[PDB]
Amino acid sequence: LFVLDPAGDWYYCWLFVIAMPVLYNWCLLVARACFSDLQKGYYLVWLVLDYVSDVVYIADLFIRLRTGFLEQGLLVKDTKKLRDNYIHTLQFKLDVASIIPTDIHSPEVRFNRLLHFARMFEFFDRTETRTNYPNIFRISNLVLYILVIIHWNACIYYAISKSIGFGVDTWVYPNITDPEYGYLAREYIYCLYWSTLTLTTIGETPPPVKDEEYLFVIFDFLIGVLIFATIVGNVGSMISNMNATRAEFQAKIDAVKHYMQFRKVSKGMEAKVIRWFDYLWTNKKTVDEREILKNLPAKLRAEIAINVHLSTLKKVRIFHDCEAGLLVELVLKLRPQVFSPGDYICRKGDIGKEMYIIKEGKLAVVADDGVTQYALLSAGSCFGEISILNIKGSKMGNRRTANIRSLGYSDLFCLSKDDLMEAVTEYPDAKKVLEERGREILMKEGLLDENEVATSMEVDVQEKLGQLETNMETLYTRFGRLLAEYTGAQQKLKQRITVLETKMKQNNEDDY
Amino acid sequence: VVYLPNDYVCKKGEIGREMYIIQAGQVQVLGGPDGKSVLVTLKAGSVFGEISLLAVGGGNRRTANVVAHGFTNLFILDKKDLNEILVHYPESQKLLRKKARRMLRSNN
Repeated sequence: LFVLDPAGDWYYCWLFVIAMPVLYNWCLLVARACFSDLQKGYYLVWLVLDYVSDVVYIADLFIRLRTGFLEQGLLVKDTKKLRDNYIHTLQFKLDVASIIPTDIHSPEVRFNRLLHFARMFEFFDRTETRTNYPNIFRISNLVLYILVIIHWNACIYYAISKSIGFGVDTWVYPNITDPEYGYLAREYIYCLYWSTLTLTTIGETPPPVKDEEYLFVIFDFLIGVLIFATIVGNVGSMISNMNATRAEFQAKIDAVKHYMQFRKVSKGMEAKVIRWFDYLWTNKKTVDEREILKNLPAKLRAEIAINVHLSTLKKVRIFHDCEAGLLVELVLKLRPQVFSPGDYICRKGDIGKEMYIIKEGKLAVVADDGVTQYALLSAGSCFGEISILNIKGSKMGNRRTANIRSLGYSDLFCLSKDDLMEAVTEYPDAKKVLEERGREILMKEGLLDENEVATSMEVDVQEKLGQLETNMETLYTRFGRLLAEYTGAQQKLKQRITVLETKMKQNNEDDY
Repeated sequence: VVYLPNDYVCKKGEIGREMYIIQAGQVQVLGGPDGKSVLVTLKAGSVFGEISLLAVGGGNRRTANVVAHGFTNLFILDKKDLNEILVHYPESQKLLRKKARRMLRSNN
């Protein structure tokens, strides 16, 4: 058996197939009923198109019986479960009533096909989430709704004019018998013009003559007010959404610009900040990475972070033999960092508690004078790996031994000392290997052996007093426990020697 | 946390640090000579992996593969969260340590 998946692609392709007869029925049935020249003139065209629409209407009933639904996260493919889920709904009633046979060829008896319109609204709702361009479609979808209302109002005006009589007064459509006005191209196009002119409330419609005519124009003006206010609200809300990214970014610059003039920030630093915000907007780096992925689950976030950082993180010497579980923990700890050109990542003699990996950009190891450069660090290079390791003895003392400067804008990912400690709480053996590898590297440099007799103690006098209190309570339980094991043995010891003592003492009486 | 179909809730040999409560969906404990064969299917309301909370860092390793069957919504309590809770309840902390010792002694 075949069961369709609503999230599936083939279901959406069917949604287009059913929505076209529904849209055709909503547009052409009212026109054929009102404009008799349309019905009689193209009777053979409507005969074929009505049959094709009815075939799709019956097919949609069979499709609705074969669309699965998620129950406990699983798609239901049972024939009885799908049938019972659809039949008892209200949509089954509309769908059956839609396709009920007419037992005349007139378009009025086919007005039941106007029901089951929900397939058309679902297609528009489904297309908007699928399209790359969501605002272009939303305008196009909104314009189509205006056209259907304008076309429907055009047909009602012609129907009202027919009921009142053609040419009886100035408000109604002119005389059909007059060849100047009586042909299908003129009467639809003028009625389309009249409906647009009246609903949009821009131009001036011919004044009504009768009280019945006054009511219809009042109704159109009231309807056209609600349509126009809905148009402006929909388009105005779209424009707010497109501008929202720029509007909230311009507020950040304006807030920072106010601070620099308030605190008298020097013009050299002030222009540095302004140049930074232009880089963020031009290259579209305004949104923070951490805020983007915060909603994602930890499994999906780890899957993304593996594809970005795991290739470069496994190139690190200390993380050479790290377990696969630890490496996932480390790449989740990496934090993005962006540096302007000429920025110093770290300076000689500065405390270092982070390791940096270069995602993009070029960094240069430089002398005390910035221009002269010893070496170049490209994308994928890492530095500061030993700073995050808490080696017991280090001549470095977690202080940077090189000056690192960015030649241009560089994207760095930093693993801190604390983040490494948190990751290796659950991997104790790996922590030992990381420290041993760092110790070996520090031997090769010659900066390992230090603090053999140097130790730092920061325990409080009240906290050190606690261990003295703690040690006393532990000993008293032992004093009972050491004796209870021993005295029971000692109680056992006295009888077993005594019975050997007494029996051998009785032997001495037999001796003499 | 919502799991996609055929996602690995637990992988054999991975660190266990969480307790899962099945709010919706099913998970399957895959095992066998071939492997990847369903042994037991846990429906909603089931709680599994609770023993990993009492373990020390690196103490618990998952012993079987647990795979979500369809879209599974689980409620997860991390070991770090339980450890941060337990500092305010020394009596329950001592009771849980005693239960951990009993679990270690009785099984071995």
